[PDB]
Amino acid sequence: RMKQIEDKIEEIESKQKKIENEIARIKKLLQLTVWGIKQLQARIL
Amino acid sequence: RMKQIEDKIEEIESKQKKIENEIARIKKLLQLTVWGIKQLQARIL
Amino acid sequence: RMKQIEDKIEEIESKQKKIENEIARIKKLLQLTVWGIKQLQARIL
Amino acid sequence: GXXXXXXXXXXXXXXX
Amino acid sequence: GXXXXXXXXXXXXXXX
Amino acid sequence: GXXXXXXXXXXXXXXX
Ligand SMILES: [Cl-]
Repeated sequence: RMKQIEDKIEEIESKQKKIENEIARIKKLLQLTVWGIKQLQARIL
Repeated sequence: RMKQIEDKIEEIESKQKKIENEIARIKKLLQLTVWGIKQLQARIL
Repeated sequence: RMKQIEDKIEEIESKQKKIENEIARIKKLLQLTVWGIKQLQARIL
Repeated sequence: GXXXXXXXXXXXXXXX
Repeated sequence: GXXXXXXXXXXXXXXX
Repeated sequence: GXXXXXXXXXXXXXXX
């Protein structure tokens, strides 16, 4: 019964790693948008 | 004792699903901002 | 054996809290970029 | 984009 | 927005 | 930024 608990756990850990990788991708794209807004504002001013 | 382990687990899974749904919302908004910056840069150039 | 299960669980919960805090930071920055695009578009129009 | 061509000045950022 | 009306050219994006 | 100074009109947002 608990053996199943270990597998569901390896599963939760796997989904957690996928979430962390997705968050890392989001942060990189968000940083590009921050840079892009900075460039456009400098052009406008 | 382990029965509790199954409930805390259903709980972790529930929070994981909420995190995945929030990440999906963030990605959609981030895509709108990417599109918006693209439109403003095209206007400026 | 299951005692270990409780610790790995406290660990998963800890990583979940870190993920939720990171998501909160991302949402705040994403909101700033949305506001910034809004200001630049108003200037351009 | 921008809310399926909705226009509307951007539609408030595609409704946020 | 922009850091509670801080001005400052955008305040470096509300401090990032 | 913008893809290590790649230019290219923004490089499609640093390739998205
Ligand atoms: Cl998680």
